[PDB]
Amino acid sequence: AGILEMVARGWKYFSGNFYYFSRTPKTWYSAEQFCISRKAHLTSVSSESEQKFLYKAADGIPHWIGLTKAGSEGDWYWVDQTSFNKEQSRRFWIPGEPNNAGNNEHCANIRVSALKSWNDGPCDNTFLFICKRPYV
Amino acid sequence: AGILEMVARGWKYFSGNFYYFSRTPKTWYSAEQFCISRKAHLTSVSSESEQKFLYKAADGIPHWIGLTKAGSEGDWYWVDQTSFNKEQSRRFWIPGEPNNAGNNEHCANIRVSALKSWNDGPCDNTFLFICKRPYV
Amino acid sequence: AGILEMVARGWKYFSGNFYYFSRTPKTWYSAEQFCISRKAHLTSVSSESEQKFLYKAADGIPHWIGLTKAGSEGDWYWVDQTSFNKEQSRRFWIPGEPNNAGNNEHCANIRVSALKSWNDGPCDNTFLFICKRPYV
Ligand SMILES: OC[C@H]1O[C@@H](O)[C@H](O)[C@@H](O)[C@@H]1O
Ligand SMILES: OC[C@H]1O[C@@H](O)[C@H](O)[C@@H](O)[C@@H]1O
Ligand SMILES: OC[C@H]1O[C@@H](O)[C@H](O)[C@@H](O)[C@@H]1O
Ligand SMILES: [Ca+2]
Ligand SMILES: [Ca+2]
Ligand SMILES: [Ca+2]
Repeated sequence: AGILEMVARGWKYFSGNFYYFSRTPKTWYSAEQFCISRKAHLTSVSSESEQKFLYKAADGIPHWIGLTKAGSEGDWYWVDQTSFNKEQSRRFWIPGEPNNAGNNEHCANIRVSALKSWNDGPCDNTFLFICKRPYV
Repeated sequence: AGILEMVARGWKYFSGNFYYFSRTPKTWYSAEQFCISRKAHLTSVSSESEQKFLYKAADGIPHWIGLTKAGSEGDWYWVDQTSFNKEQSRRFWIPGEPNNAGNNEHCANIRVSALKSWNDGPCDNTFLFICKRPYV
Repeated sequence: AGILEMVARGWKYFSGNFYYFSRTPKTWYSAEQFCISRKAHLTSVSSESEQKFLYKAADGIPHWIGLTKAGSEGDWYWVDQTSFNKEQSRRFWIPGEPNNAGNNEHCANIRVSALKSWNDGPCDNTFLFICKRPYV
């Protein structure tokens, strides 16, 4: 269905995508499994515009997003398979991040309500999360 | 008011009805009293289409619906007074349900995010709940 | 942006204003600081119509509104700077209120889901809150 139908089912809408901001917290993988069941994936962030929408909408509560490493010693990528713009990302990480604390932080969340808000954390940490699916 | 006004007050909309998914948990009766104050009743489920909308929207959190027995030794009915389709219902109960545990389970909730998701429980159990009112 | 865009970002809409009903509780000042960051202020209540919308939408959970005293021994005013109609207000206070308990209740909240629902409380009490911003 369309914008009205999705918005009237609880989805947010912004720049050609719908977003589901979860009620309850999950691990990164359990979140992604839930998003898949809603025909979605944990959100990518493919513009500063989208970053601004998302950090504002997350209300200062940490939220898992769809950035994860390709294995525990791998490079970051978006689980929805859109291209990961490394250089753009420096504008979105909290100062000092990603810092791979304990060598065990392989997923990312929007930690605070700021443009510089991404932190890497243990994927088994439980947070609210953001699903994204395209407006088609 | 209309769809936009109801959606912009927090109501969901689907197939000619509005739905209010509660913030906080109540007993079955306290939920129904709240729904009445919002010109609604605890939701009926009168199609597989509606069941699908509701279990999806309930996000895997148990939610009271408007099915209750006519007294503690009575037959199931919908509190909004729409006809209860016994045979259709077998498609919506969790396997084993209704099981009338302790002979004291006289109200029903959508317990999980599946098509087979209804469980009978004690009406004094406190859960989130779903109000329904027609789009007129 | 317009009604659809605001509603699709979580804002409620009623009689020419948008409203943000918070996820988490804050002190009165921390709430107001958050509302300002969302181009809003803690809500004023400038009609019985608006009072009805707000108490209904607050779902029986106490919510901070934008009424505060001009200093701890001052008169009530709306932080968004709309005129405070003293005489109208008597229709909206809970019976007995405002009672300035402990001589330390200098902010107001909608405490219950009724037309007579405002209570003065300590501004350092933590409640959910309501931001308002005009539809322009
Ligand atoms: O909460 C303590 C935090 O320290 C930060 O600087 C790290 O980057 C986080 O991953 C860690 O959670
Ligand atoms: O949580 C224990 C549960 O056992 C189930 O099989 C019953 O049908 C429920 O009513 C009960 O709550
Ligand atoms: O909860 C106890 C309450 O007593 C009321 O009558 C006061 O007006 C409140 O400000 C106070 O919180
Ligand atoms: Ca980190
Ligand atoms: Ca049962
Ligand atoms: Ca008081």
